Amino acid sequence: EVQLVESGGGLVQPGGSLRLSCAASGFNISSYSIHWVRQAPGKGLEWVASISSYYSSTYYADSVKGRFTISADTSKNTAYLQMNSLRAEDTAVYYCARQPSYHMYSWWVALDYWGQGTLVTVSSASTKGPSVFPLAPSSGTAALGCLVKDYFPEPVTVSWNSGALTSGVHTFPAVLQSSGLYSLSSVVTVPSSSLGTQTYICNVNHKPSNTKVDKKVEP
Amino acid sequence: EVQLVESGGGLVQPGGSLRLSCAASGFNISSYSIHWVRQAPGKGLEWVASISSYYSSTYYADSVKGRFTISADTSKNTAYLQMNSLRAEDTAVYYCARQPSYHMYSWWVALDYWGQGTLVTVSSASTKGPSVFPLAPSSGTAALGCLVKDYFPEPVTVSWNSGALTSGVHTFPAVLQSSGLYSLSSVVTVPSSSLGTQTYICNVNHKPSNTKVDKKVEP
Amino acid sequence: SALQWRAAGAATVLLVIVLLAGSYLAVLAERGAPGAQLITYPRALWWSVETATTVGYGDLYPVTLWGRLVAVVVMVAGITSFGLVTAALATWFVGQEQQQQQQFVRHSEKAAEEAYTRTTRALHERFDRLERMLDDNRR
Amino acid sequence: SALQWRAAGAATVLLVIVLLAGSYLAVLAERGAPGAQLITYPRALWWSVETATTVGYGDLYPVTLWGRLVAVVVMVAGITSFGLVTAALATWFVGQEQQQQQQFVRHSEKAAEEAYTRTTRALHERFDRLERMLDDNRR
Amino acid sequence: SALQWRAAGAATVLLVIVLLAGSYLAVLAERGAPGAQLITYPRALWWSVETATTVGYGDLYPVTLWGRLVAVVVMVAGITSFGLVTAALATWFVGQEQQQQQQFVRHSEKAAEEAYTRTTRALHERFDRLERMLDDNRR
Amino acid sequence: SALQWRAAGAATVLLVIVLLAGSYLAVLAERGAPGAQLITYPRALWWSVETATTVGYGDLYPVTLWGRLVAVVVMVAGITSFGLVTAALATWFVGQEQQQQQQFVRHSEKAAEEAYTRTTRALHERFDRLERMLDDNRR
Amino acid sequence: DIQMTQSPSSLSASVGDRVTITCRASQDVNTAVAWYQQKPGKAPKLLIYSASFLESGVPSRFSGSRSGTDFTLTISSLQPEDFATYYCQQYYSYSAPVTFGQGTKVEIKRTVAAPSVFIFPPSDEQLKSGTASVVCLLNNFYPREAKVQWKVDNALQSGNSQESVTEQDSKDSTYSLSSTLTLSKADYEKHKVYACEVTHQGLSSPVTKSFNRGE
Amino acid sequence: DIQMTQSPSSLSASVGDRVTITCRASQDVNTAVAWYQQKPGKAPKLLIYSASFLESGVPSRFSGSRSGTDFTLTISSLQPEDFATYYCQQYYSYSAPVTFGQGTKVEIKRTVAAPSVFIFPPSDEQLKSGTASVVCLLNNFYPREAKVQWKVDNALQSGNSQESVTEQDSKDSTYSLSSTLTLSKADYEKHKVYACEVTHQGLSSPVTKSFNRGE
Repeated sequence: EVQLVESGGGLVQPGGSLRLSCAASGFNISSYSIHWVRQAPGKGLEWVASISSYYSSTYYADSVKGRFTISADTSKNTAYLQMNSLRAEDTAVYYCARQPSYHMYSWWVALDYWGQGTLVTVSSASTKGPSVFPLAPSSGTAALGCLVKDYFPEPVTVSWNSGALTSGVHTFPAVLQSSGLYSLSSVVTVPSSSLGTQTYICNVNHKPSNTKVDKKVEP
Repeated sequence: EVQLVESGGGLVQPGGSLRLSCAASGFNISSYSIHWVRQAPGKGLEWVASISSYYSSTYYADSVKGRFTISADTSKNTAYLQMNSLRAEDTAVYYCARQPSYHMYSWWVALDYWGQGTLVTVSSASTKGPSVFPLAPSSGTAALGCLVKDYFPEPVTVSWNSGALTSGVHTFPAVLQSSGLYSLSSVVTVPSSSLGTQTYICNVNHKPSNTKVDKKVEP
Repeated sequence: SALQWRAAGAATVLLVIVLLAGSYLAVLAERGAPGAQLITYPRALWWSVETATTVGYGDLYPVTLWGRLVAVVVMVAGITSFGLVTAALATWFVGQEQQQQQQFVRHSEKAAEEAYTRTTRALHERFDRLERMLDDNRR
Repeated sequence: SALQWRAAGAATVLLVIVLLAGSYLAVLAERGAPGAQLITYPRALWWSVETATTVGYGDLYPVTLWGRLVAVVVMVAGITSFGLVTAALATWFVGQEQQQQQQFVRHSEKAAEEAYTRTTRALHERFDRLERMLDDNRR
Repeated sequence: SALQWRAAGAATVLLVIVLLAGSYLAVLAERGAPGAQLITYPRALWWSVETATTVGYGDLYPVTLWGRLVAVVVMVAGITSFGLVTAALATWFVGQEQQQQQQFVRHSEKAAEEAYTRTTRALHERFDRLERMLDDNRR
Repeated sequence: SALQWRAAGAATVLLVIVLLAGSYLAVLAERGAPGAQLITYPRALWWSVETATTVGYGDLYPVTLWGRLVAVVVMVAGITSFGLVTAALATWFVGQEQQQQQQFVRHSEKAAEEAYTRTTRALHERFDRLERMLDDNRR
Repeated sequence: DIQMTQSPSSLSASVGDRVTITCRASQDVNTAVAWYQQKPGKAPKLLIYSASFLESGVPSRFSGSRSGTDFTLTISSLQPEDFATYYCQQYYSYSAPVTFGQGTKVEIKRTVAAPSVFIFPPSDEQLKSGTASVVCLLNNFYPREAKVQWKVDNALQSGNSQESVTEQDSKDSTYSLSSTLTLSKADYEKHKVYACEVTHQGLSSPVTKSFNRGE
Repeated sequence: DIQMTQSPSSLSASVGDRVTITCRASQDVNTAVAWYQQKPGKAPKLLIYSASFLESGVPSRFSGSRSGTDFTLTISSLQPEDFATYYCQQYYSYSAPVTFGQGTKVEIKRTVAAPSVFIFPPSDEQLKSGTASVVCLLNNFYPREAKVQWKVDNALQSGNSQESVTEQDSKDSTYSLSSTLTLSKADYEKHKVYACEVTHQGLSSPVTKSFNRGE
């Protein structure tokens, strides 16, 4: 039962080094070709380098030349995209996919199965647990929330009370600041009678900072 | 103004050697291919070997293998078909022609221009010179001629007088005798008033044996 | 089995047969010649030692006829053993130089051959590619 | 500075052990033999000089038994140091033959590398030609 | 007819001309010199023997002027024979080493010849393919 | 002349500087030693002749101190001259063997390279071929 | 080295509609173009491979076309779950076979909705550190066209507010914009009337929520 | 190694007719077949090259066809000078790559004729050597079917006469037979009445020429 497994993405100060590994699992990469396609963070789909381990060939994008090195070992079953002079734009969701090689007719399906991707974050910014602040409401329709606001790197989870307050919850997309850390607020609309009757907490877990935390919304 | 020129054919006892030369004259054999196509004597068209001097290639017919060697020199401008273990069946009319090579769309014409061919006679039989006899007429319509009778090998020419009598001239096809020599008669119908008024001679040249012979012809 | 010690330690033992046929046949034919101290064998042993290596001292030597022809055969082996010892220090010094030759040419050749190889694969990958453009596009 | 001076300057020092076991053992066993001047060590030093190189003058030499077996050992080292100074020099001049061999290979290689892979350059070249004759002429 | 035996067995016969000119010319110029036992030719024959191979015993030798210049010519021919008999045996065995080199080149050649051209075999083999793929899928 | 003569005829003239320093410095330091006949230079010239080639007769030699250190220098030059002549008979014989190496490799290589070449052309013919079973056929 | 131009960036339409996306190439690809539908979050999904035929598990409502150089993905009877971003890729070139285009993002067009403004004063403990952060919130609205401007004592603030919008909702299909007005405590106390200006496609009167610091 | 089968060996027809020759191949030639018309004596002439188009100087009355494997040369409005032998060759194979077929010889079919006889007595100087040779001549006739029998003093002669016919003429299209009766002078003088019997397709009475020796 086929599938792919990107691994190794992480956090690296600019001009550093990284090794991603596309662990394959349903075919022999022996007769297939592995692609590495990185989508930026919130931008469109981009191809980086690929390798047909059957012919003794490789291919890199014109976007990266003396820096990346896709290579593969067939004894084990994986491809590796090697990143060397990571620039601040190399941050993204790195996927890897297959396409049959030039063999029968299979090559005409092209990127048949992708993996889920690992995130590569290139930035001089260092790791930080998030500090959350309460967004108190005031006045049937109330709006209150949290604010996980100086945190890095991506990403963080914001749930209310372990899957409790599920509707009316709008956790926005993280937005990088000129500081070098990410910030994001989660708001939720609730009835005005629940402010004194029902309790509201936001559970926050930044995982890169091995830290999680919850906060109660006291008006 | 293009044209080809086979040369070298001759007389050779069986299992001997011969070198034909296809002198070219309108193109550079540099970028063309030269064929050697020998017709048997009175049998159909046969291809022997060919050479594309542009690619460094050669090709021989399955009819001849360790015996022929088509080769070419481009400094001078000729192809050479080399015959080595001449068997008694190798007797024929050796032509040579061209075909453009694989270059643009010229390769699609087939043999575009042939030469006139040289005659190769492989036989243990030796050269002989027969004698022409007068075929005297008798009685507006008269029929008289010559007879080139015991001669070897093919062929002989029979013209009347330095281009004098051109029409009414039927020089027949040589016919081998149980002797081992060829024989042939040339007859010509003329008016009956020219027997005493106009003179009739038959010019005969057997060039293989070196015999030149004119022969006056009276009633 | 060493064939270097069956060549060197085998002609150095045949060298001793010229050291034992020199203080033995030119010392016997030297027991009664006008000026013979090369008389005894145990004492005329210092004879074929200064002959081979052609040291040539002078405290032991013949003056007879058939004691001289059985002497020139001794100085011939001395040189025959020097070229042999030379042939066994150029057997193991060049067997090292042989480790060199095999490691070098086997490295450059297997390396180059496969460089040709890769070029070939360049082809395969290409032929197969064209094939795909072929038949699989018209049907 | 490789195993040349640890080969040459290591067997010429083992040569001195045949020059010091030659005016030392055959000079002690020569302090009371009928005709012994090879008695004193400082005077019997001109002994192991004419032995090695096999010069063999005669003003110094033994007549004993164990003063002769400790002498044939000296003229053996004389030739061993000759085959050694033979290996030291062949090391020098073949060290230059392996240097001209460095130039030879780099010129034979760099001419088999860049003007060769240049063929692959064209291999793809004519392939991109049909890839283009086909779908430049068909779709 | 052997430029080997007309080179070796021709310079060893020319060697005998340095053995017949050494007990002949420095033995005549030694018949009346202060200390001349190299006075007769049959006894002074043990002279050019210890000269060539530079054995140098001392029973026979000159003290004259033109008996010394006709002596340094003898020890020179001894060394001339050494290099000759040294390059006559490094000829045979290296003539068997260039034979093991023939098996070496013939095995590395016949393997770069048939297994290699085997590649052109298929070069046409994949060419004959699209030559078909085209007009086997078109016309 | 040829540097072979400015190498050989230049080290054989530097040899005479070891023959004119041996019957000159150890013959002077031999004019009053306990057993000195190596006193005169012209008579003691037969001294540095039996030293170098290591013939070693015995009619001329020292018993002094600084007449022995200026003697071990003469027998060292004798062997230096022998390896030199053995190096120049392998300079001209292996210069012929050099004519062999150059004539062989250049023939094998130029031939092999063009064998590769023929395998290239093999392709040109083939590509142009298919290039004509192509657009030509379609248009 | 082939290039690709998809079309268009994004689009609007209701369910049951007929959507067609073009792509145009910079050179000759024959039919090495492929279509992928990516649903925000997960990886791309394969739709059509020879620019002609579709993957072995795709809705029959996805069609591929070709004009030699121009390819066009088409969805007849657009369903309610075909809301994703679409990538047109090609695999003909000999760079490698990948090249995708600027993708098309198919969002759905429903009835106009209401989205409320709410403001939030800087948390107290957030002023216990060095900076204070005011924050406007638009809640559930549709068109994503919204212009929230700030005003400190009715004076316009510039370049200090960052905005981020939710992704269209699975039920409401309403976009929610969030503006964040940050200023060092010092400058936050240097004024007293923090307001949040909100203009919009469906706002008669530009809703202007606000507050005074410390009330 | 491709083979070729032309069709047929030869044929008959008058001028103005429509002649079609068909040559089938032993394998897939695509269209590398060519046609040549050879006029007895000189070399072949190129007619059609892609089995499709004709040489740059050929009568428009020559057409080429193809059925993948079967090719057929066709001459509409056969002229009076198209009397030659025809060779079908191919140039597709990689034994490379000429191959011709057993050719077709197009002779012309005219009205039956009668052999026009003449006889020739042995030359005098030919009897000055050892043998004498009588010789009949049929001159311009048509069906090459002719039976010339000899008679020495009205007695039939056997196996000593050799015959040879001209090739159909370029204008007359008439075949000319020749019969040669050889006999050693001795046996030539041993008789006195040499006659030449001629039968034929267009001869009411078998024309019988003959001469009277020495007179």
